[PDB]
Amino acid sequence: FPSAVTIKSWVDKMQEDLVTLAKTASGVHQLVDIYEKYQDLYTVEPNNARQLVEIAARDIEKLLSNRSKALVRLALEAEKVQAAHQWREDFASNEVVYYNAKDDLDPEKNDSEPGSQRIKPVFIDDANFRRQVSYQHAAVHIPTDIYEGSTIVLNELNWTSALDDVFKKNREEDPSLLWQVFGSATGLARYYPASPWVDNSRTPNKIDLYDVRRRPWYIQGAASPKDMLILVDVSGSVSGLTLKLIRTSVSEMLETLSDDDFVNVASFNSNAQDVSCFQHLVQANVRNKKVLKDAVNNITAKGITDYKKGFSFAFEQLLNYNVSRANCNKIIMLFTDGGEERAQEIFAKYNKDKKVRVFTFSVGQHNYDRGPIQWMACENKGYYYEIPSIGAIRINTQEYLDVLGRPMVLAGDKAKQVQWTNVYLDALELGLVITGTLPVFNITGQFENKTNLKNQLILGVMGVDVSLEDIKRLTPRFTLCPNGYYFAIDPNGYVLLHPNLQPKPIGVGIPTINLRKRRPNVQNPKSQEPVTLDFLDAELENDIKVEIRNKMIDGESGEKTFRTLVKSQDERYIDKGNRTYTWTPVNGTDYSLALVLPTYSFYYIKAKIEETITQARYSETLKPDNFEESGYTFLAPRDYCSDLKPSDNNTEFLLNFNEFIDRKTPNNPSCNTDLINRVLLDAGFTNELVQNYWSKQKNIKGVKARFVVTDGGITRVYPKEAGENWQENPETYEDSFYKRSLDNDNYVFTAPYFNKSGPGAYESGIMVSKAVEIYIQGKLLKPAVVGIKIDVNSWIENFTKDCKRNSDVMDCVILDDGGFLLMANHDDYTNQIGRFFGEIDPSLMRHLVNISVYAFNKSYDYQSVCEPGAASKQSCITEQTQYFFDNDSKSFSGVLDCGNCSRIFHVEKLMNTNLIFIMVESKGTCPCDTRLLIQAEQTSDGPDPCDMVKQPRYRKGPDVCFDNNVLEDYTDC
Amino acid sequence: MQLFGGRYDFEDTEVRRSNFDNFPQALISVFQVLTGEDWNSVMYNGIM
Ligand SMILES: *[C@@H]1O[C@H](CO)[C@@H](O[C@@H]2O[C@H](CO)[C@@H](O)[C@H](O[C@@H]3O[C@H](CO)[C@@H](O)[C@H](O)[C@H]3NC(C)=O)[C@H]2NC(C)=O)[C@H](O)[C@H]1NC(C)=O
Ligand SMILES: *[C@@H]1O[C@H](CO)[C@@H](O[C@@H]2O[C@H](CO)[C@@H](O[C@@H]3O[C@H](CO)[C@@H](O)[C@H](O)[C@@H]3O)[C@H](O)[C@H]2NC(C)=O)[C@H](O)[C@H]1NC(C)=O
Ligand SMILES: *[C@@H]1O[C@H](CO)[C@@H](O[C@@H]2O[C@H](CO)[C@@H](O[C@@H]3O[C@H](CO)[C@@H](O)[C@H](O)[C@@H]3O)[C@H](O)[C@H]2NC(C)=O)[C@H](O)[C@H]1NC(C)=O
Ligand SMILES: *[C@@H]1O[C@H](CO)[C@@H](O[C@@H]2O[C@H](CO)[C@@H](O)[C@H](O)[C@H]2NC(C)=O)[C@H](O)[C@H]1NC(C)=O
Ligand SMILES: *[C@@H]1O[C@H](CO)[C@@H](O[C@@H]2O[C@H](CO)[C@@H](O)[C@H](O)[C@H]2NC(C)=O)[C@H](O)[C@H]1NC(C)=O
Ligand SMILES: *[C@@H]1O[C@H](CO)[C@@H](O)[C@H](O)[C@H]1NC(C)=O
Ligand SMILES: *[C@@H]1O[C@H](CO)[C@@H](O)[C@H](O)[C@H]1NC(C)=O
Ligand SMILES: *[C@@H]1O[C@H](CO)[C@@H](O)[C@H](O)[C@H]1NC(C)=O
Ligand SMILES: [Ca+2]
Ligand SMILES: [Ca+2]
Repeated sequence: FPSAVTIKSWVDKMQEDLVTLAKTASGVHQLVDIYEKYQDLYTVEPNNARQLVEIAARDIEKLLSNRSKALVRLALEAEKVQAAHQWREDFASNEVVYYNAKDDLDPEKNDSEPGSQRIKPVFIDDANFRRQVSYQHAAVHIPTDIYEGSTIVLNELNWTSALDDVFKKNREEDPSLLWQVFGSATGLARYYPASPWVDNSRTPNKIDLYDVRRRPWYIQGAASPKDMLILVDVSGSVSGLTLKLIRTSVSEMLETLSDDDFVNVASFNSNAQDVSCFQHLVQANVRNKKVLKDAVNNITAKGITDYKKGFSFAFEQLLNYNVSRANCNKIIMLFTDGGEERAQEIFAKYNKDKKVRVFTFSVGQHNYDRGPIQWMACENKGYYYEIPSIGAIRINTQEYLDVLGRPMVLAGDKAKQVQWTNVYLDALELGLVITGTLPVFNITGQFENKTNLKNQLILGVMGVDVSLEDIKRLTPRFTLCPNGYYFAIDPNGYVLLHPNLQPKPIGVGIPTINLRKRRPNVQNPKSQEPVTLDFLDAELENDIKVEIRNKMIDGESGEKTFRTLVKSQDERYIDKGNRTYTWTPVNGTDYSLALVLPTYSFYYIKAKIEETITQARYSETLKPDNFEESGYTFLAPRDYCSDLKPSDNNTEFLLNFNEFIDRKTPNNPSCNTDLINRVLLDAGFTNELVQNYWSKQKNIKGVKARFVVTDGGITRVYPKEAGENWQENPETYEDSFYKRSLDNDNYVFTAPYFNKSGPGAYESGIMVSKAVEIYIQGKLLKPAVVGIKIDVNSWIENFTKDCKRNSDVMDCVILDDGGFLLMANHDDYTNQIGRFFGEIDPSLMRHLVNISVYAFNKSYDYQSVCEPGAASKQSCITEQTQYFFDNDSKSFSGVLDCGNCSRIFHVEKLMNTNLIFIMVESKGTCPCDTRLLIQAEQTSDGPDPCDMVKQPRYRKGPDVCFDNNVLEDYTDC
Repeated sequence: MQLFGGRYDFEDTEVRRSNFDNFPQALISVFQVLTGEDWNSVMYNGIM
């Protein structure tokens, strides 16, 4: 085994060889030279990240105040309009004309139900809606089990028809506005503009079971947040059909709950245990509810019924005050069949003043006495609900919000506050969106205070979407580098706006569906959960980020600079990036907005080119017939002008881009000058490289392909044969290697993938990249990332000439940080190239981490898909490992032993690059396995919830809670 | 009422109305099996 100085001297002649090959062939110092040679085609402006945040915080203020004004007027009209409605019952005499969504639009149908008359609308196709729509009226959604033509429903479509004039007045004023909808108390919803619903009832074989009342946006503006507590009666009498019904009501009751709502679930049979692991009221987020809905299911009925120990346990649960709580409506609901005891004594003290509200549910078909339960409900200002059937569950476990809304409708105007929802997928397929809601109240005869019998309910709730693609147009990231971004946050820790946030719903648990019990054609529910990713789950968690995260939940302003490690774009690397954060509150709302920058991004380039010939000359550089002397040029699909659209077929896009500058001068009076201009300047900078430097050295021996991925989207792979293999995203702010090249001050090597499809190994090769780094007036700039795809065959020859090709004495390999295998001596390893090195000899890799040579961090990706397990895709959690050098020390000697054998490995790290060289004795001499240490998205179901909630994350609830008005009717059950 | 009272605590959504829960009901059930009509259903439920 060679000495430590021989490995030292032999690494230094093959890290000097790779870097000279990459410093020379790519042209780092040449592209630095021509950014500095000009100085005057551009100027260098600063990103004032105090100022940028303040500017952004105000476009989201004004956007969400403009939405709010529209909401207020609609509400006023609805209140005024229905106070002048006459309650007619002759509807076959005077037809109600409306367009009904989810109905066949074929003219020849002509069903013509009594009372109603439909509309055939004309349906232009649209952008900002990715569906055909009509701007002349509002559609109407009736849920499926609700009959339309009922006097109760027919009378909504009469009075609600005056909203189409106010609907129209909102979009005339603001073209950008998205869905406008009124969700009725009656269960009928009207939205503008009209479009056909996505599931028709019976024209396909999937049938929608969508109810407006059920909806989260409808619920948050229906009522105030609430600490509920479900009691379940588990006595012996319940076992049977009735027990079956209860498990489906509680799961149903929960759907109703929200993050702001706290909830626990207890159960009694002569003792009250608590159904799961929790013991206090927990946040009823997606996860906690998933635990409770998984413990409600396993319940077995046995034993004597005791309503006294069931309501003692409930009240005690209600009084914890140590835990984090909603502290608003306090209510307890019991599911039971029949009661012989009213438990008068427990209610006298625990709730002598009736602070708590009791709702009693009688379920199943049975003969047990219901008088005592009704009495309990009446005594406590709750309500009573029967459920005999499965189809009766859905409208009675949502109906309690008519009771809880009462002291809000007695609060008057004070209760008309806009609230904005958690991001969620739109019913109509719009994408991620948030809705601002306002409740409409039933005011009839207010002038004189004549009735009030049913004047304590809301007419319904009114909402208006903001799409998250509308907010991302108020937070522009182009001046800032790929590293910089804006993050938005609730007072709940959830992230409103984040690079990491994705359309797929956030998943819980490992998905298990039983194929042996899905009959083929019945169509179960798909999903309704909100997409609540948290800030400490969108990014790698620190302790110096939980400080930042708490500090901008409680509405403060500030900046912070620290060293933290960024997870890479692809999930394979972790790079220590020195960042600065800066946050401020959006003053109209409860959102607070932040901005990450990396020091060195504090300055950007603005293009200062305006000459006729110079913008002209740089623009034919990106012509696809002129790639024989330029290099297969790419171009990023920014929204350059409003007219040319991002196309995802890039040769399509670059023609429509470059047609645009010929057919019209780049002045373009409805199009931003700087973004297009910077691109033009850039293409004259990645031209002078490809003309005056790369086309001189037309073939370097080991060099396969040469790229300049730059800022302005223009990536230039140098031979067109090589550009067929360029499998990157052509958007330069989505490339992984672009972003890892900017963090590092040394050449970076990217490992090719293992297996997969497409040619990514011998054909393209392993790639090196390096950020360009210029100084203008003593101000750092990193405009572009040069690079090289390496030839893996040639590199091997230099490497071969104490390691032979195929040696049995000892094997040596080169590994980039992250532990991936790039170059291998054996030839059974270099076939499996770009593979995680702990999968080809897991014994050595395990030891290396122990020596402190390597470090890692497992994280959770709450938005990913996986195949089900037997117990096409669902959402699930994956755990993800990344590996990264944590020790700066250059060399590491030692020996590892498996038991009865030693192997002496020597590790040396090449200077000036992330690569590491290790020499070790052949694996075959000691037959050892430990277990195969693998690095992949690995399906898992963590972290366990029962341990998170003992020390929950900081949170801030709603300031205004409406409950317990003294003059509430409290007489109807 | 001893052997079958309670005891029809099945978790099906169907009705077995000729059951032995009360005394009036048990009496009605006993009589139906004497008229012979559909007594096999009343026996199948007692085995399940
Ligand atoms: C493997 O090792 C070889 C030899 O060191 C290395 O070589 C290429 O080697 C030749 C041998 O002299 C170099 O001349 C050649 O470099 C160029 O010519 C002169 C030499 O001083 C200088 O201008 C630069 O070194 C460089 N510039 C040129 C010619 O444009 C050198 N480079 C190539 C690729 O031909 C291989 O690169 C090593 N294997 C790799 C690529 O890792
Ligand atoms: C709910 O539906 C009823 C029935 O369609 C609507 O009442 C109708 O309202 C219109 C305009 O308010 C009435 O038109 C007026 O007719 C009189 C003659 O009757 C004429 O002198 C006026 O110049 C005008 O043309 C219509 O007659 C009336 N129908 C009845 C039976 O009274 C009502 O408008 C709908 N509510 C909403 C909010 O849309
Ligand atoms: C808003 O509140 C008002 C009352 O404050 C509600 O109006 C009431 O609606 C009921 C519906 O059951 C009407 O009662 C019906 O009367 C007819 C006679 O026309 C009778 O045939 C029915 O059997 C039933 O008793 C009642 O007339 C009406 N009250 C008033 C004062 O107009 C209204 O329904 C609420 N708004 C919404 C959208 O529900
Ligand atoms: C958000 O609103 C606050 C006030 O509630 C603004 O703070 C003020 O800032 C101005 C100068 O910008 C000072 O003159 C005032 O004294 C500040 N307010 C108070 C009460 O001291 C803040 O600038 C606003 N920020 C944004 C982004 O809109
Ligand atoms: C992420 O990895 C880093 C390794 O660099 C961890 O940081 C070290 O954590 C240990 C305890 O696990 C401390 O003793 C060291 O002082 C830390 N070193 C540095 C440089 O921070 C970090 O804990 C990991 N994060 C997680 C969540 O495991
Ligand atoms: C807000 O409304 C005003 C007035 O219609 C308009 O000028 C402005 O552009 C709107 N802002 C946003 C972000 O929609
Ligand atoms: C982080 O900050 C220190 C001190 O300002 C600086 O020396 C270091 O270069 C920064 N980190 C990186 C990766 O540049
Ligand atoms: C290093 O390995 C030793 C022996 O296997 C072990 O006791 C120790 O915990 C390891 N160090 C770390 C950091 O895990
Ligand atoms: Ca009972
Ligand atoms: Ca018969």
